[PDB]
Amino acid sequence: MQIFVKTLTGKTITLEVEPSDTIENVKAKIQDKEGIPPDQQRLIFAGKQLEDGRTLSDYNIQRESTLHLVLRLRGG
Amino acid sequence: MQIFVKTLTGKTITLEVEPSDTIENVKAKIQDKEGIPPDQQRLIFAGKQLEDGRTLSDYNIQKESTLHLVLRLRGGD
Amino acid sequence: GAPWNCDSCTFLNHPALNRCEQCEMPRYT
Ligand SMILES: [Zn+2]
Repeated sequence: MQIFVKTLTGKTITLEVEPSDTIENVKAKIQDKEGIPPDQQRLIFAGKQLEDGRTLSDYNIQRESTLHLVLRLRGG
Repeated sequence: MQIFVKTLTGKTITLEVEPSDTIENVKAKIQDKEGIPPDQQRLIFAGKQLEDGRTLSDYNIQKESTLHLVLRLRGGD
Repeated sequence: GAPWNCDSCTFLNHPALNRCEQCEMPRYT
């Protein structure tokens, strides 16, 4: 399915995903498109920060959903 | 473990805490470092107020996480 | 008042905060 990822600068990234994809898998797909390391990414959906380890299905993220990408400093 | 607290002034302080330190101990460290009595502290992380009787791990607070200090109340238990 | 969603990133913020915890945008404009 397709989902959309919006940056804070108003660009939309289109991603091809499956419900069983982990949040880490999604961050890797964003890295492919944007060059941003997963460790510098926060994804927000429906008010919640998406946790590494969980899947899209864990957050009831369906086809055509928009996630929001917020950058972070890499944690040490 | 280092965590950050955004203080009332807008400065940020670093705390050295146990990975599952109690919220009460964290407030005690904030009192010592910043001077705010624990009763007057309200700590926010991930949109949630941190409760006494819980630990950092209850909130998935990890190294270099940032907590936000706000005046209690008017929440405010 | 009520927990509030940030206009930019949707993060559901605590009512005691005036700026978004994630992206630092003010609550209102
Ligand atoms: Zn935001």
